[PDB]
Formats: sequence, C-alpha cells, structure tokens
Amino acid sequence: MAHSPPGHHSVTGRPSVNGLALAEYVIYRGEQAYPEYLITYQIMRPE
Amino acid sequence: GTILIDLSPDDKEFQSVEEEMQSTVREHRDGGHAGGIFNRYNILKIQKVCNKKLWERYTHRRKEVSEENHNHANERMLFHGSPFVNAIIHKGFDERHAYIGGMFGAGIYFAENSSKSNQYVYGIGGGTGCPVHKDRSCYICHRQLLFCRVTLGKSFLQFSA
Ligand SMILES: O=C(O)c1ccc(-c2cc(=O)c3ccccc3o2)cc1
Ligand SMILES: [Zn+2]
Repeated sequence: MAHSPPGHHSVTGRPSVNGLALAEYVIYRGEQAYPEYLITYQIMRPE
Repeated sequence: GTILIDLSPDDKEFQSVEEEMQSTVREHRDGGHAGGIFNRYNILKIQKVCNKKLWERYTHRRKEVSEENHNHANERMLFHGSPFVNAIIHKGFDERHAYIGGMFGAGIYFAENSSKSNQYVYGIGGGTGCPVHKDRSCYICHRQLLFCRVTLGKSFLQFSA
C-alpha cells in the first residue's frame, strides 16, 4: 500500500470530463473503513 | 467474530440502503463492458455486518484522524465491490485489498456510484465475468457489494478524467 499525500488522510478523485459521474475515494489504511452492509443483488436486463 | 443480521425489507434501514444503491446507478463510458448493461438492480438481501473487534479498530482510527482535522472525521457511506468481500467482512480491509494499479496509487478504492463498484465485483475491468457463465453482464448470478463507513479526514482533491 502507498502512503496518502503528506498532510492528508485520503484522496478524492473528482470527475472533470464526465459530468454525470460521482466521486471516487482512496484510503491508504484498512482501519479507515468498516464494511457495514453486505448487499446481495442481481443487475436487471433493461426492457 | 463476524455475524450477519438480515434486514427485513419492511425496515426503514433496508429501504434507505436500497435507495442509495438504486439512485446511484449511472451509465459507464465502457458501454457496460466491465459491469454489464442495466439501469437498476434486483436487491435480494441486505445484511448488517457486526464485528466488535473490527468496529473498535475503525473507531480508534477515526478518533485519531478526527483529532488531526479539527475534530472532523469527514465520514462517508460509500460502495466497494470486490471478489474478496467474504474475506473483508471476516478479517477487515487491509493491504491485500489495495488496487495496486489504480490511478491514485495503491490504496483501497470506494465509489459514490454503486454502478462503479459493480464493475469490480468480478475483478478489475470485470475480470472474466461471473464464475458460472463467464459473463460480465450476467443477469442470473448473485452479486455482492459492500456499503461501507469510510473516514476521509483531510482529503487530497485530484481533478481528473
Ligand atoms: O482486487 C483488486 O485488485 C481490486 C481493485 C479495485 C477494486 C475496486 C472496488 C471499488 O468499489 C472501486 C470503486 C471505485 C474505483 C475503483 C474501485 O476499485 C477492488 C479490488
Ligand atoms: Zn452467471
């Protein structure tokens, strides 16, 4: 695992081309996330 | 130490998690190549993940971050898709769940868009798709995502394509 930028605890990847995309985020320590919900699903074929 | 508690679909907690799942689907620039072609999901089950040790590990670290950032953990709920979700719920996130080749360096990646994390359920780029049918757009096989509590603290802002 890499280190976060000096002075920071994570990275935010802000989209700057695709206007409909939401943000993505990166952490560099496992202890900064807790897996709260497990969701079981299928993708649905469009009609 | 992990136990999984099923939520009832009548539970407002099930409903708010389902809504985050459904309302954050978008179209992807690969035309569905990685994650499949779909506009919504059939949600089959939602379970709360309970592990005391992993929770206390998280809150310990959250307090450290918070105290380094004017008492602000900057905590979010975000999606994570991985072939290793069974290991993650039992042993926690660690270095072995890093995206070594990710655009922001080797760390653990999370998405606001559920459909973005869905592209990783069978591996980077969707791998070879589902184990049973080798189909990245499989409509039959059951998929799993995590909806996770993530401490961002002071986040470095990368504008990017
Ligand atoms: O096993 C791996 O190498 C592995 C690599 C990446 C992910 C992953 C999982 C995600 O949910 C995700 C979200 C936004 C951007 C990238 C993302 O990547 C999950 C696993
Ligand atoms: Zn399949």
